Amino acid sequence: AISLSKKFGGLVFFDLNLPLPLWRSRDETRNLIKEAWEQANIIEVSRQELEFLLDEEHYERKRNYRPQYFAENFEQTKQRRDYYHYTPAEIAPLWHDGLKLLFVTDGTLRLHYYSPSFDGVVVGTEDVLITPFTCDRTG
Amino acid sequence: LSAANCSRMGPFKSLGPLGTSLPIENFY
Amino acid sequence: MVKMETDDMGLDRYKMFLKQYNEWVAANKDRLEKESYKYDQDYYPGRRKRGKD
Repeated sequence: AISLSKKFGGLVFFDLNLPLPLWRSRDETRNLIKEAWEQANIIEVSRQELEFLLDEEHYERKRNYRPQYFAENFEQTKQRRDYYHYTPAEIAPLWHDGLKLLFVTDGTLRLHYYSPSFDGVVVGTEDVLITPFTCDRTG
Repeated sequence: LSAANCSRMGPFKSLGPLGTSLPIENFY
Repeated sequence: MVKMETDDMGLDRYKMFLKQYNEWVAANKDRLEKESYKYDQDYYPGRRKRGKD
């Protein structure tokens, strides 16, 4: 099916959505999903999925760095949640020539986008507490 | 006092031991 | 007493110490940097210079 679509002008979107068996190793998964990734033009991955693929522990250590004596920016003076933007070099282990766009999502809170020539983040929000008795995040 | 309280505002942009003194004959 | 002349001074004892120290540095320069990193996270004045420093 992928091949037939490309013949007729199609563009392929791989929304990963990893299943339970595939969360065991980074190595077993990278191999199983490889052919699909390289035949894909637009890809969506979650924040937890992207880190799983590359250096998950390294990212975890980073978010728990609290500076010892003085803060380096006024931002670190304020104790707020982390919203790291992954630099383009970090994602280079996973780029290929036919990738037009890559989206990494952190809930509805942040959406990061990566393109062959540009990068960035779109700010968002979430208010599940406005309706406390009818809230489900399922879809 | 900690980091939450103090911050670095500005990013912006021959020497050694000469010796030890010798005691003195003329103390006065 | 000041002799402006030179070459007659023998700090033999100091010189021997100087050679002695030179060996010491060689042996533990590396150990000493690794130890700093482990016990001291960020440089503040008064702590071992490391790296680009």
